[PDB]
Amino acid sequence: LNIRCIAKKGIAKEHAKWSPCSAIAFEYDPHNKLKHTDFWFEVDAKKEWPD
Amino acid sequence: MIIPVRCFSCGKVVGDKWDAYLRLLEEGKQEGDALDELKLKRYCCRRMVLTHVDLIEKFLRYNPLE
Amino acid sequence: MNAPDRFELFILPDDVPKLKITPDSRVPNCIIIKFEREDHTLANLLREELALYPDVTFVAYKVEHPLFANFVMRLQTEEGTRPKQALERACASIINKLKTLDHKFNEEWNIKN
Amino acid sequence: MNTSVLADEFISHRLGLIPLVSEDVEEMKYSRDCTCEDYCDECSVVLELSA
Amino acid sequence: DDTITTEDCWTVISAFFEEKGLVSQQLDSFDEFMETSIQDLVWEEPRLILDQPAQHDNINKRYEIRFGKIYLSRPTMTEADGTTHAMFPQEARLRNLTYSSPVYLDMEKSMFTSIDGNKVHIGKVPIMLRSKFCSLRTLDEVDLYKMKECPYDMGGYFVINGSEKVLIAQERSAANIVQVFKKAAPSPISHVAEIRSALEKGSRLISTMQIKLYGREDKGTGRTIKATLPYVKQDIPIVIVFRALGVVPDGEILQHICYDENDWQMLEMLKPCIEEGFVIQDKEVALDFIGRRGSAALGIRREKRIQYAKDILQKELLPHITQEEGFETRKTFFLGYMVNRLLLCALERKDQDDRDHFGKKRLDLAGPLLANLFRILFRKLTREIYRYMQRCIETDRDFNLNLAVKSTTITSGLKYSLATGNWGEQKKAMSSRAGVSQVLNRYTYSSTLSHLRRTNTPIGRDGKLAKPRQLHNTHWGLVCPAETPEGQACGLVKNLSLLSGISIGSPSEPIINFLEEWGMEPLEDYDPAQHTKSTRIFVNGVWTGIHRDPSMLVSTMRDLRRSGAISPEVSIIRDIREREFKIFTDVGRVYRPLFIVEDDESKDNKGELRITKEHIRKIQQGYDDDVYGWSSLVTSGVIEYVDGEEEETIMIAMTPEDLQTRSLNDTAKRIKPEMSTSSHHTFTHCEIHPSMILGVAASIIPFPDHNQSPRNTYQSAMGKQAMGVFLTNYNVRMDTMANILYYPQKPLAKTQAMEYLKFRELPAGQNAIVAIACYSGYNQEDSMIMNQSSIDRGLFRSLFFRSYMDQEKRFGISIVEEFEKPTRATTLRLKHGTYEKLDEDGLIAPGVRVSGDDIIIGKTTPIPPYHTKRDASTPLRSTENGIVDQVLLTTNQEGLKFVKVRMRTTKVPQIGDKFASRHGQKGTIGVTYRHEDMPFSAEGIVPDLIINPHAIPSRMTVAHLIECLLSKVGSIRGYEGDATPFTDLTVDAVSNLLRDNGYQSRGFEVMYNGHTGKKLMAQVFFGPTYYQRLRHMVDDKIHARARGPVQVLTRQPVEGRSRDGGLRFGEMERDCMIAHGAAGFLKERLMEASDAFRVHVCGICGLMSVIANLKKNQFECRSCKNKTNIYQLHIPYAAKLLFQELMAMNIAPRLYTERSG
Amino acid sequence: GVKYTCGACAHNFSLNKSDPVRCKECGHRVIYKARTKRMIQFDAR
RNA sequence: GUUUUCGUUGUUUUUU
Ligand SMILES: [Mg+2]
Ligand SMILES: [Zn+2]
Ligand SMILES: [Zn+2]
Ligand SMILES: [Zn+2]
Ligand SMILES: [Zn+2]
Repeated sequence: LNIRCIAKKGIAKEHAKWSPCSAIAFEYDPHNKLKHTDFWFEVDAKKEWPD
Repeated sequence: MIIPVRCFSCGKVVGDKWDAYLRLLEEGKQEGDALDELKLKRYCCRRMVLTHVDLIEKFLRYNPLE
Repeated sequence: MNAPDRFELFILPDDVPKLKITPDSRVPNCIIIKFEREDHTLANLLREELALYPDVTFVAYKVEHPLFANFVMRLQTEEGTRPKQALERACASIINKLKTLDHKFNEEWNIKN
Repeated sequence: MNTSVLADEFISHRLGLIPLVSEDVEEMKYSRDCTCEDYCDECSVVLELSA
Repeated sequence: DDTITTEDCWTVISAFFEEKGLVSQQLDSFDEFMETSIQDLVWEEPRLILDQPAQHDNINKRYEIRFGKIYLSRPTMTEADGTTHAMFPQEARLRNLTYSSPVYLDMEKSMFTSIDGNKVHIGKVPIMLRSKFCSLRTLDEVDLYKMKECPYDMGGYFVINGSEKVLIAQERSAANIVQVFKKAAPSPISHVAEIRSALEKGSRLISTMQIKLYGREDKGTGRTIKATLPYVKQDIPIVIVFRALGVVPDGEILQHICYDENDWQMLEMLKPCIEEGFVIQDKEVALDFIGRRGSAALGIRREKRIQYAKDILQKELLPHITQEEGFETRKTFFLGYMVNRLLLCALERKDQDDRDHFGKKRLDLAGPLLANLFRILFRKLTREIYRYMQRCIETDRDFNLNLAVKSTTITSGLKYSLATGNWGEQKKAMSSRAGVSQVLNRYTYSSTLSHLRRTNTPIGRDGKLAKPRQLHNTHWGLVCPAETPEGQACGLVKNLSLLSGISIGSPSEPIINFLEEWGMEPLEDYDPAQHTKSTRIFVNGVWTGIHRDPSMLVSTMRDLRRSGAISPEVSIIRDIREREFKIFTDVGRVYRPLFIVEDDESKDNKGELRITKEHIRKIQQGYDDDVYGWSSLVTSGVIEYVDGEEEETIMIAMTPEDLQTRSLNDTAKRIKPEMSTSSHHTFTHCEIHPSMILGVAASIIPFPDHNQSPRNTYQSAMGKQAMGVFLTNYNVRMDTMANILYYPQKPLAKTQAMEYLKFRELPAGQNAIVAIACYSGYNQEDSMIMNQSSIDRGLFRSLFFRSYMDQEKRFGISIVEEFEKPTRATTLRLKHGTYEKLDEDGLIAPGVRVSGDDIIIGKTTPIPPYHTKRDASTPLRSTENGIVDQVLLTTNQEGLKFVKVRMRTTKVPQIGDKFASRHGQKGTIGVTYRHEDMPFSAEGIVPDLIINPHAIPSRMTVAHLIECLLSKVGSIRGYEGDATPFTDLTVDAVSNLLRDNGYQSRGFEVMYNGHTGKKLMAQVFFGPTYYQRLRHMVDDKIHARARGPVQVLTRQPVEGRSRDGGLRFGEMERDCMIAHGAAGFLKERLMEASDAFRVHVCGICGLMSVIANLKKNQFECRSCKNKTNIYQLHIPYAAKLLFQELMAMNIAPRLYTERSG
Repeated sequence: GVKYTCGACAHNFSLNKSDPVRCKECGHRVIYKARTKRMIQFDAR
C-alpha cells in the first residue's frame, strides 16, 4: 500500500468524515412539566415512563 | 469485511478496536461486557462491532498473483 | 446522474444575493426576506428572537424546499420599527447572547477541569 | 502503486473518514478561499503511507 | 433416554447436513449416472451383426462386432498446439472451456465366415463439478488454495465454454398407476381409466393405455367398453381383447374383473359388454379383430394379422408388467382388475382419482435426464456404424474402423441441450423442452444455492388452471410454501423443503424378495370368492401379489426399513381400506427424515421418540461410542425417510409436546390440536422441527410466521435478488455482473437454521437504525427517508464489477481481425469516442478511470476489396463509469486471443434507490436528509432510515416490529438474537427485558424536532432493523430520447434502454388520448415522433405505381401513364409497408385522394 | 512499456504482437496485463 | 468533414 493524501478544511455539513461529533445529546424539562410530550401509555402515563 | 472507520449510525472512532475486541474474545469472555470495555456505549456502536462481518481472511488466504 | 451539488448549500452564486428583501405591502411595515444558503438553524433562532420583540407584529419563516439550503422569512413590525431594523436588532442581540454563552462556558470549563 | 486485494475507492473513502487532530483547523484556508492553483500546504496537509 | 428438546433436533439436523448436506441428491444422481446408468445405456443392445450371404462355396461371411466395457478418463483439455495438460476448472473458466472429459469403449470384433479389446474414443462428456471423477476431488483445501476456488462455492453444476449451466430437475407423473378420470358429459366417453404403463427401470416411456367407458344412464344404450390399444385404429371392446389375450370365456373376464361377487349392479352393467363382445367367441377371431384395426399394412392376411395383434397385446401392452411370453395370464388379471377399478370409479363408490398427490409423481434429476438424452444420442450412435460398414463391406476394404465412429455424435446434442436449452436434437427443434438447463446465477451466493435446488412441472399453459400453481396440503413440509415466481410462472417452478432427499434409484428385485418373503399369493390366485377381502400388493405401480394376512408383512417391512436391509428411502404404503399394499422404489420419490415415534403400542416409547438424548449425545460427539453419522440415525430405526404417499397414511406429531397424548390463558402462544373428542392420539412420527417445513430462503426471515403469507412469498421472491456478497474469490471470476457489499453485517435477528446456512459468514444486508413516524411527509407511498451521515460513512456502499469479453475471429483460414489502436488513416468509419485509452494492443491498462464514449477494447476488421480496415472495437457502455478492475489475456480453444476486461465501480445510495426488509417491506428512497434536520433522541440519537407508518395498517408486518424490538434488545445487550419460526419466544418478556435495559418496553422514545430541538409530542418507536439492498437502482432506468437510432426495417425509433430505445405507445394510451380529444398530439406522435414518408401516387389507378423524382420533377404512373394527376402523400412508412404486402398478396388496395360517392 | 504478469508464478514480463499468449517461463497461457504504475487520484469521500 | 455507421432468430430469467 503506497498512498499520498491531501486533507483540506471541512465541516460535517459537507461530509461526515469532517464531522466534529458523532451525536450531541440535547434535553430539557426532565419531568415533562412543560408538556412537550404526551407520555403515550397503555395503563398510566407517569409510571410507564421513566425518570 | 473491515469494520467501518466511522460509526454509521453515530460516527464514533471505532476502527482501532477490532484487534482489542479479539483479545477480549480470546479469554472465553461474554460479549456485552467486552463491548462496554471497548467504550461501546451507544447500542448502535455496540451492534456495529457485535455484528460486523470481516471477510478478508478468506480473501487473503488465496495465494495472490504477487 | 441528476442530483444537485453540496458546496452550493452555502456558497453564494454571483446572480442571486444572500439577502433579497422585497416590500410586503400585504400588511403595513412588512417585508419578505429571501435568505439563500440558509436553513432552520439561523431561521428559527431569528424567528424566536423577533417574536420576543414587542415591535415585531408578524414573524415567520419557511424553508420553501428542503432539497435547497435556503429559506424565506416574512417579517412585519409595528408602525415604529422597520422589519429590516428589527432584523439587525435581533442579530445583534443573539450576538451578545452568544458572547455571554461562550464566556460563561469557557470560565466554568476552566474552573471545572 | 497498490498490490492489495481491496478496492482503492474502499481505502480512499475510509481514509477520508479518518479524523485528523485538528485543534487549529481554523487557520487552514479553504480550497476555494485559497487562491493558489492545485494545493499548497496552507490549504492542504499532505499525508503519506507505505507498507 | 429423556425428552426431546429443540436443540437436540438441531443437532439431528447437523448430522443430516454433515452426511447429506443439500447437494447429496444431485451428487448421487450424477454419480449413479456414470456408475450404473451410462453402462446400462451402452449395453442395452450388445449385439451388432453383419453378413455377406452368397459365396467366398456358399457362405455367411459374418462381420460380427461385440460391445464391451467403457472407459473413464480424468479431465484433460489437450491444447491446440500439442502441449496437452490436465484441465482445471479455473483455466476452463478463464479460457471459456467445457468441464468435459474423454470416454472410451471396447467394441471388439468376432468374425464368423460359415459355409451354411479395441479402444476408440466415444466422445467428451461434460462433468458436474463435484462428481467423484472431478479434477479437484481428492485434492485438499491447500491444493484448492493453490487453484483459487471459493470454498463456499459448492459446485453441483456443469462448465461448458466457460459458462456455468445447471440442469434443472423436471418433475413428471410417476408411471404404472391407474388414472381414472371423469370424461366430459357431451362425449361418448364417461370415465377414462389411464395407465402410463412403462418400464420402471430407466423410468422411460414405453407405452400407455386408456380404457374408455361408453354410454350414459337411460341414454346411449348399454355401458359398452371399447378402448384403443396402442397403434390400433379403432376402439376394440375389452371382452374381445380378453378373448384375444387368452381367456375367451367371459366368466374368466369377470374373475379378472369381478372381485366383490356380492354386487349385482356391476354384473348387469357389464352385461352389455358381454353382448357386444359376443360376436367374438374365441382367441383367433378376437386377434384378427384387433389386427384389422391394428394399423398394420395391407396384405398381411389373417395369420400375420393375428400374430401382430398377439405381439402388440404382448409388447407395448403393459410393458412394465412384461413384454415377453408367459405372463399374458398376468396381463389378463391385471387388465381385469384395472377395468374393475375403472367401473368402481365410474359408479362413484370411490372418490375420483386425485391429480396432484405427489405419491403418483416423481422428479427426474440431472441423472435420469442425462440418461434419456444419452439414450437418444447413443441410439443415433450405434447406427452410423451400420451406415458406413455397408459402403465398405461391398469393397471389403481394410477398413480403419476408427473413421466410421463419428465421435462428436455425443458432443453436440449435449452441447445444444445445455447451451440453447432444448433437450433433443437441433433438427427436431420443434417438440423440444426449453429451460431444463440454465445459466447459473452468482448475483448473490443464494442465487446459486437455491438455484441448485429448484423443481419444475413442465405442463405448459395449455389450459391455464390453478391446480399446477395452487399450494396443496400434500406440499406441507415437502416444499417451500412461499418461494414462487412472478405472474407467468407463479405457483410453478417449485422448491424443495429443507430436509428433503430424492431417491437415487435402487434395484427393485430386493424389494420383490422382501415382499415375497411373506407368502405372496399370485395374481392368478386372485379370485372374487376366495380373495373376497384379500390385500392386493403392488411394486412401483406394478401389481405383483395378493395376501390375506398383511399386518405382519407391513410391520416387518416397516421395521426392516428402520433397520436398513430395505433401502431406507423405499416407500412402503398399506391401503388398509381398499385391501391393497404398494412399494415404490422408482427414482424421483422425495423423502423427509421423520423422528420415529414408536407406533407399535408395546412400551412407553409409544408416544415418544426412539431417538433419545443418548443418540443426541452420540451425534454431538460426531462419531459413535463404539461412527454415528446421519445414516447411523436413519439405519438405527429412530429416524426414517418418508414420502408424501406414505405421509397421507401416517399421523405425525408437530412438536415434541404432543408426542405423548396429553390430558393457561396466554396471549403469546400457539395452538396444538384440541383433543376434546379424540381423547387419544398415537402419532406415528414427529418432525425434527416444524420450522423445517420452510425452504433455504425461508430459513432467513425473522419469524416468518408472524406476517402475512403473501408478504412471505414476496420476501422469498426478493431474497434471491437482494444485494450481498456471493463468492470469496469474486475477483478471479470474469462474470457479466458482480456485486460485493462494502460491509456485510450479520442480522441481529437470526434463525437457527441460519447457523447451518453460515449467514454470519456470507451475510446479505446491514443492521441500520430506523424510527417510525411521519416527519418529512416524503415517507409516503413506498418511499423512505435516509440519514446522510451513514451514507457518507459508507452504509450500504458497494462494489460493482462488469466483465466485457472480446475475441479475434477467423473470416477465412488466414483472414483474421486484430486488436489494434484505430486511427484516422488505416481505419474507416470511425466513432466519436476517444480511442486514446488504447495503448499498443487495443487494451487499456488496468486501473485507468474508464467512462462512456471511450474505447476500452480496440478491434480492426478487414474490408472486402489500400485502406481496407474498419473499426470493430467495443467501447465502454455510454452511461457507465469506473476503474478497470482486471484485464485477463488468454486464447480461445484453438488459436484466437480472448480478452476478459472487468471494470470496477463504487455504488452509493441515492434518492429513488430500491430496498427491502426481511418482511416484504419494499420501497425506494424518497428523499435524503442530513443529521441536523432530522429529530434526535434524548441521547441525541437519530435513525439511519425512516419508513411510512401506512404499511402497518395495510401490509401488516408484526414480525417487523418483533424484529426491531429484538434488534434493540440485542444491540443493547451485545449478542445475536434468535428469530427461528415456531419457537417459544414471547414479546412481553422482551419488553420486560427492555425495561431492564433502561428503555421503554414498547420501544417508544421522545424525538426532538431536528429543525427546532422541540420534543415531538409522540414518543417514537426507534431502533435497529436488518435491511437489504436490492438490485434495482434509479439511474439504470432514467432514459430520455428526443431522436436516436431507428430500426433497420420499421424506420421507427428502436426499442431498449441499451440502444436508446423509444417509449412504445400502447394501444390503450391511444384510446385514452382519443377520449381526451388529442388529435394533433397523437398525430405528431405518429407523424413526427414516428415514421413519416412522402410518396407520389396516381390519380387514375390510385396506387403508388409512380416512378418519382423530385429533382427531375417527374412522376410517371407506369400503371396508368399518369403524370399530371399525381399526388404527394405524407403518411407513415408503416402504411407503405401495409400497402406493400397487400400488393404482394395479389390484393389491390386502391388508395384514392377523392370520393367516389 | 506494456508490461505483463503471469498467472500465479509471479513471472513479470512483456509480450509484443509477435508471440502467442504464453507466459514465457512458466508456460502459462493465462496471463494478465500488468497494472499501470501511473498514479490514480481519489476523493476519499 | 459539416456530418457521420447495427441487427435479428431462438432461449431463460425478470420488472408495480
Ligand atoms: Mg409500478
Ligand atoms: Zn454507533
Ligand atoms: Zn492553497
Ligand atoms: Zn395509375
Ligand atoms: Zn509463468
